Amino acid sequence: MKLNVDGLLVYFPYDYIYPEQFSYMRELKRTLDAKGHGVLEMPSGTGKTVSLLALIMAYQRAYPLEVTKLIYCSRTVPEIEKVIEELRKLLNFYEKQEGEKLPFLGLALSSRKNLCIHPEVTPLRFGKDVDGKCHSLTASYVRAQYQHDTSLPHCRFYEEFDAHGREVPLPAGIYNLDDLKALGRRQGWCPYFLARYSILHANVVVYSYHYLLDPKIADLVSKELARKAVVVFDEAHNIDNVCIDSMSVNLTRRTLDRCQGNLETLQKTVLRIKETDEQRLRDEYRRLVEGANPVLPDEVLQEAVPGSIRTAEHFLGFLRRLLEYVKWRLRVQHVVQESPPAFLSGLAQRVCIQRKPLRFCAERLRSLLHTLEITDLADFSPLTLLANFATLVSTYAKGFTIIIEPFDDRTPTIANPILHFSCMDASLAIKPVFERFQSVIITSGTLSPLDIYPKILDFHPVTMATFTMTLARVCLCPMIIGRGNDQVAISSKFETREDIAVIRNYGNLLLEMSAVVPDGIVAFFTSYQYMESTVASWYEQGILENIQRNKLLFIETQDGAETSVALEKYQEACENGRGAILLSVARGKVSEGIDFVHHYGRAVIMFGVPYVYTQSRILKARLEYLRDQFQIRENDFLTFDAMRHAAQCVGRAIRGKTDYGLMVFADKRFARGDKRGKLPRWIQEHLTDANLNLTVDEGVQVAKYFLRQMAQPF
Amino acid sequence: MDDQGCPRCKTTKYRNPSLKLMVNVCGHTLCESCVDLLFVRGAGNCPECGTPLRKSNFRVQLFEDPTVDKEVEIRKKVLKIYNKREEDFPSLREYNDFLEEVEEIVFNLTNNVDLDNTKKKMEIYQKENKDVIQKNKLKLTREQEELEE
Amino acid sequence: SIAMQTLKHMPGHTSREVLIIFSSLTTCDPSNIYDLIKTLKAAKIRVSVIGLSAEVRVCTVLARETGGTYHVILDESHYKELLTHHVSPPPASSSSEC
Ligand code: SF4
Ligand SMILES: [Zn+2]
Ligand SMILES: [Zn+2]
Repeated sequence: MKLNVDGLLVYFPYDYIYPEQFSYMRELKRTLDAKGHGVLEMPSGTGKTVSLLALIMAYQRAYPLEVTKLIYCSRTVPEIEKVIEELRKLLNFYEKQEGEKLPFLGLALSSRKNLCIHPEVTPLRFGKDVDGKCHSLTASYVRAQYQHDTSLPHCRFYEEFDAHGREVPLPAGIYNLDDLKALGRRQGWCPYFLARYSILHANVVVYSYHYLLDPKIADLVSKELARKAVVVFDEAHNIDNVCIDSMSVNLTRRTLDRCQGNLETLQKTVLRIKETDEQRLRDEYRRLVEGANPVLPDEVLQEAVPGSIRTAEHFLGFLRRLLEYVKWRLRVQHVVQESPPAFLSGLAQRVCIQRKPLRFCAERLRSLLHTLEITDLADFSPLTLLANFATLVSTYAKGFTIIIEPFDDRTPTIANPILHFSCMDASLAIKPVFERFQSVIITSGTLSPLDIYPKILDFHPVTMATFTMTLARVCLCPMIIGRGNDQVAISSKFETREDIAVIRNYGNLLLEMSAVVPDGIVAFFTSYQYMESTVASWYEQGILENIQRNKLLFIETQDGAETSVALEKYQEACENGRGAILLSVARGKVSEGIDFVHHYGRAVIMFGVPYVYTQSRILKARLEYLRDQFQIRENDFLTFDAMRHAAQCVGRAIRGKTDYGLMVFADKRFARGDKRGKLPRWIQEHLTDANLNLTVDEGVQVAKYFLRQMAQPF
Repeated sequence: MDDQGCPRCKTTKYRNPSLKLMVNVCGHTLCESCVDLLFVRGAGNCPECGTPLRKSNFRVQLFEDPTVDKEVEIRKKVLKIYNKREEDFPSLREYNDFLEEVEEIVFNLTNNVDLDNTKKKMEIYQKENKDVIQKNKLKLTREQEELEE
Repeated sequence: SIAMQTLKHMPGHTSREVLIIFSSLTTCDPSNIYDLIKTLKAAKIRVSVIGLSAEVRVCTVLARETGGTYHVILDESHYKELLTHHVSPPPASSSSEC
């Protein structure tokens, strides 16, 4: 299937493409031709990936100099595996068409924890542990000692890679993570480091955001080599939250105590080092005078001189001083306090800690800790976190804020206070991506309206188009139910949350919808506490028992183990005729991680508009700062945060292969024009005024009829 | 306030955290109910150590670490010296070399004999007090006032 | 299982067929039905479900794997058509033997 695109001719593996695919390809080619960053939305979970990859490959063939390589990022490794599968299929199709191999390379990066071949680190699954063990095995000290070949466990894979892969790079091919593990085992090399080196000469590289956003690890692999590369973020509508998380650092009392203990161990190790080997490790002082990774981005990062902290004892005392200041500032009992610049000024005044020497604290920590030949960085990781916070605060506070919480939420009195350093704007941390890369395409599904995104992230988009899925059959038939059998408002307002009548309306709607809907249904609440309250009310009444009789019921919990077990049983229930009703939370990690396909989550129920609690002070900074700068109304951003989240958690049923399914929102708020307008275009256009505010019974009847229509073949 | 208590009357913490540590030349934890002790007999002598104090050597502090108390006080005194701004020296190394010597002086004063430090500080006094100490001391108020607003 | 017990001893030449008029989408069974699907395929018993007001996934896989056809009632008139269509003998496939 060769498509004569306006720009050029583009190959395509599958037989047919919908008109939305034509529109997507033409808009994407327009953006690439303009060589300017832009954002676009595509409904389908799958199909957009193949269209995007094919268009990028064809554009690379036409103008190889224009684009050096493609950097395609996905939320999670399980998801990016499907992307690499799609890319492998596309490459096989293109190779068959051409008749021969071409110099094209495509690979996926992942954590050493996820992929590695060392038996010692295999049993351990904790990422910091894998990082520390690998650092110990690959340490420059361990490498030098391996040169001596003394009796000591040395990781042969990295040494063999240094010997061989450095000389010879991999010719070409596509390697999934699992297949790359096998390749590393066969060749006695690192599946991780081999891909890391191939990044220098790779046409396509795929990895999650935290491999491309956080300055600590993103920069090293996203160096200026890709000066003009097509960087693409997929389903990255929750990009602001992850970009903020890449900067926010949380300091707790327990973490601070662990830091103090680690610092004591550091002092003891320094004394032992002084008595054992002093001159050779002192040479570090000379190289320092000449002049865990830094959190400072490219331009913000500075390397002039370490500062007044030039020796191990001096640096240790500096950390003692700063840790004492943080300890006391956290121990203070008072209302939540915000102080971005005032915190730095007060630190400098109270404990005599100048911001410039504080700036290089984390970098000097890395160097000095390397000198100590520690067993691993896992033990001292809390200290490195505190050092990263210490350097960040002295680095900048223009678009940041230090929040102190002596008392935690959900606890009238708790002896574990927490100090947050949550960011307020993601533009600060995502600026390097936009500036360095010629064009970035934020391709997303279920995207709340694009107009806000340029305001939140400071960039000038080239194209702003919303693509609506078009099929010969109406795959999706969304509806909103606001009126119950009692013709009573069913809005899940904070003041209306306690309403037993509203809870009863929700329960009855779920009962009837489970009675009619086939096997497999997922209901998303607004919070764990609200979900528990509704479940308890239904349990006190007989509605819950009737729902249990009609279909099996499963519930989500904060604990990941129970969540995984419940979802595993839910899948088997969906396969069998019992069916299942999975209650979950919109913010739950399960909602974002899981993907619902044919005969999975057939009818997506949304109980109440997803709104975060109006007491969490972090969101207060994040929100009022957006009001002050970029001029976004607080209500506007709040409703946007609700609609984007709801679209994320309701857009799964249309994953791909044209699998029918209905999305019912049991809240009259969605019927409001603003919510509908902010809803994604593809869902909204299907939505109509006739079914906009169906009663519970009317919605049930129309759902039954729509399921009848979708049951029959094409 | 998280400390279990004063080494002798460690009662006074599980009493309540209103009281604050009292810094002394001994760098030595104390509480006000114990400051009444130290006044009432001895009048400026550490209970265990017996370190003499001129007038009670008492000032309010809220840092549980006695080493941090001594280090912070010594740094407060030292900052009065070597307060010249960085831009006064065009040399790249000299920006932080003098700060290195300053912190070395602080660590020296914390534990080792301060006689050499005092003699050196007299040497630096005779030169700095003329211009640099006065100028930076006067400019401190100006810069602090501008920074506060 | 009842149908399989009765049809197991039936002659090989005749075509064993089952038409499940499924009404309630739920299926509470003592044992997993996917295992029974294997025995049904081994016994070459055609099973063609006719669902009512539901596109049941387990019955979809049952029909397509066992060789039968799956349908859902659009209305009473279409129900008449479905059953009248099922009246006629089904074509013999490769697994079928005469
Ligand atoms: S050096 Fe390679 S093989 Fe050894 S632990 Fe690290 S990633 Fe695994
Ligand atoms: Zn006392
Ligand atoms: Zn004492």
